[PDB]
Amino acid sequence: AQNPNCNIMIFHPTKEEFNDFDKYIAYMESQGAHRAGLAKIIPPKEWKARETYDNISEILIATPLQQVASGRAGVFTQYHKKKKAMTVGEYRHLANSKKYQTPPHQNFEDLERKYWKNRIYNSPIYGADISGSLFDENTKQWNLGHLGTIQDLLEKECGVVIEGVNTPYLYFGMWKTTFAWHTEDMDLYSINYLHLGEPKTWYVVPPEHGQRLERLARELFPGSSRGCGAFLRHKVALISPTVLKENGIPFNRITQEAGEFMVTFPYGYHAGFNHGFNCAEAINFATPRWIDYGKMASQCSCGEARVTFSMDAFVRILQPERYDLWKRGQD
Ligand SMILES: O=C(O)CNC(=O)C(=O)O
Ligand SMILES: [Mg+2]
Ligand code: NI
Ligand SMILES: [Zn+2]
Repeated sequence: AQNPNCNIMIFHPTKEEFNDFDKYIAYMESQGAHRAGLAKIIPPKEWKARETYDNISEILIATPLQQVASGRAGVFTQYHKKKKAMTVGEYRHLANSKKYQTPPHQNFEDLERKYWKNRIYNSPIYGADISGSLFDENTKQWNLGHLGTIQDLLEKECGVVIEGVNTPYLYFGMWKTTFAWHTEDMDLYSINYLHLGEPKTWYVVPPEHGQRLERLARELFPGSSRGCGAFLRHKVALISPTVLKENGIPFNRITQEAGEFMVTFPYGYHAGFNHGFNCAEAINFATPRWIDYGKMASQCSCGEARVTFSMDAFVRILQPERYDLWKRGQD
């Protein structure tokens, strides 16, 4: 068995290997990358996502979100308070202000220590889930707006034609912006490209150990767990590496820098934080190996998780018994 300790693997494809996306994901899995739940892909030196980032300031962040925390430093929830619209140029100036900017630090480990000590005492503002793309249309390799769609994969594997579309999303971050513990909708893959700016630190639990994280979460968030049998779908709960280690939960960590891709694998729980002003692009995708995970994915039916149009069909075809209850949650 490849990668039996479930370590995060880092890949350096050549320009020739970067042509065929599906083939390279299958290669990484042949080497055991999915056992970690997360992999890093450094593009070949010949590749670029676009020519420059000099002209992005007029993108609108229609609904910036202030991430307000409750709890203790290592075990907290966050809620998202909606703020007034602002452009990317306005948000960058905000991120760089004395109130929000990254503090002085020695290295990524010192910054990580400062994040976990102090996150709860601040409320950073995140531009999230903004439909769009920063890949140039002429970038042919690993262009996250030109991937094969999940609806087409389900049709190729299972023969059933379904409605829905699959497009990328942009994220604009600042120091302390936080992504809560979660798996993807329908336990899909994700791919994330850090276009510019400061790094993103990730934490991940191997898929084979995901139920250990769920059991700890039910212990640490006992009201939330009574409210919903899949409350991590709400994307609000944070648990620090120190708390995970104290409770014996297997996990790994890695820092993504500008110009790098990360892939999350089906049922790989992940969480993390931004180091300073940055912009990322991400999208979900599927492979044949995903289908069995889609069929088994938990679902929130309490009403909180509320998701895209295209998840309807995935539930309807892969999880017909759950469909009626899940759809009541959506309506
Ligand atoms: O970058 C972020 O805020 C969150 N992204 C992801 O969870 C992802 O790519 O799966
Ligand atoms: Mg612009
Ligand atoms: Ni994710
Ligand atoms: Zn719920």
